[PDB]
Amino acid sequence: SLQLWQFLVALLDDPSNSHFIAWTGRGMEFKLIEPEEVARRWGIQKNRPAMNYDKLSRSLRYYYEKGIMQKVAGERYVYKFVCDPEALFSMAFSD
DNA sequence: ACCGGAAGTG
DNA sequence: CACTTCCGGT
Repeated sequence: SLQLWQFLVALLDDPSNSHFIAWTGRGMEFKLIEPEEVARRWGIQKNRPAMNYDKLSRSLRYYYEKGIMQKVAGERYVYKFVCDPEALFSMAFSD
C-alpha cells in the first residue's frame, strides 16, 4: 500500500541503488540514472508487470498538479521535490 | 525526452 | 483519490 513518491524516497535513501536512482545533491533534486529499472521495480511493487518509464513519468507528472514535485528542466531524468507548506501537508495525509 | 487529456481501475 | 493506460502532440 505505497505511494510512488514514498517508493522513490525509500529507493533514493540507501546508496545500494546508486546505479539506477540517486539524489543530485542540488537540494531535493534526484535523477533516475536507469529509468526502466526504477519502472521495473515500481511494477513488481504494485504487481503491474506492464510498467515502463512512460507510465511511471505520467504519475510523476500528476505530482506537478499536487504540488509534491516538479521537473528539473534541462537535465534528463532529473526531478525535484517541492519544499513548501502546501507539499508538506500533501505528503502528511492520504484518502 | 517530455507534456497533458481523457477514460478506466483498485 | 492515486495512479495506469494509452494515446496524440511538440
